Amino acid sequence: SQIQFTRHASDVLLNLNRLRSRDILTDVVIVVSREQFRAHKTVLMACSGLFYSIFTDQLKRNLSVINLDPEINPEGFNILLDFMYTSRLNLREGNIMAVMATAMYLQMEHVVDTCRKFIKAS
Amino acid sequence: SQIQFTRHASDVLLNLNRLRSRDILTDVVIVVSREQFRAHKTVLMACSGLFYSIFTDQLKRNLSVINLDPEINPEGFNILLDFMYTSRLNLREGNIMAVMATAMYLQMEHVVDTCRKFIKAS
Ligand SMILES: O=C(Cn1ccc2c(=O)[nH]c(N3CCC(Cc4ccccc4)CC3)nc21)Nc1ccncc1Cl
Ligand SMILES: O=C(Cn1ccc2c(=O)[nH]c(N3CCC(Cc4ccccc4)CC3)nc21)Nc1ccncc1Cl
Repeated sequence: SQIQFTRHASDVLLNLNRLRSRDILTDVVIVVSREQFRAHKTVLMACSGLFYSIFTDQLKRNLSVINLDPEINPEGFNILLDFMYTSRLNLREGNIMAVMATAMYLQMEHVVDTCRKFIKAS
Repeated sequence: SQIQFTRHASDVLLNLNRLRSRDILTDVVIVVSREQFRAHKTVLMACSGLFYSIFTDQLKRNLSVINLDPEINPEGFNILLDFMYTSRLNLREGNIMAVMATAMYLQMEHVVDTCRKFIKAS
């Protein structure tokens, strides 16, 4: 009973990543050792179980700075952060493990599973 | 060189609409005559030329209340607001005009064009 716009969701995600590229309405900085990454809490909740659980919590929802455990690999987080904003996963042999272990910490179950299927295909 | 996750963008949009259904991280109320609608500015910028232009403007970006012209049809705005959050357009013969004229006011060019193709198919 309703017309489906099959590329609207990808169009929207492209525009959210535009806004993040320009720092418009970003509302948190993620400290990953020496790196910082600004983002929209909503987009992070929408992609990670770690961030969903942190920010649904009234006690932590209005945080503007999140410090990840300094054991997180910054490249792995950047590749996953970009995945969140583009729906594209840069998996190389060269960083599969770092990405997997970072996607587990971030409670990104489907991405972790894709990494398991990635291993097999090696 | 990158694995494409073909439903990630739709999954994300579903979660943003969950958050809107629960009022998590909503940051504006849209007054349309007697109706109010809470939403995420980012999602509205990502879908409407009116809201993009209002909120990219540093002078208006931190508005928490937008009052639309009381000539806007509230049903038409609700159908378009829901489209923004689901990628589904409820076009009926019964409200095509109201939706079209509301999508023009909101600078939603593709939706307006779909309404023109909708007319033809009548
Ligand atoms: O789904 C995401 C974000 N995302 C994406 C993948 C993924 C993942 O693999 N795991 C989780 N978890 C957090 C909540 C989970 C189940 C749950 C659902 C509802 C209430 C309690 C628990 C378990 C772990 N989140 C994930 N966000 C989201 C979820 C629900 N409603 C709105 C949004 Cl925005
Ligand atoms: O595209 C949307 C939101 N959206 C969705 C459809 C649609 C539409 O049909 N028209 C406009 N207009 C606003 C800006 C337009 C061109 C422009 C682009 C860049 C700079 C100046 C002008 C003309 C009218 N927006 C639209 N948002 C968005 C756009 C760009 N970057 C980030 C985001 Cl979030």
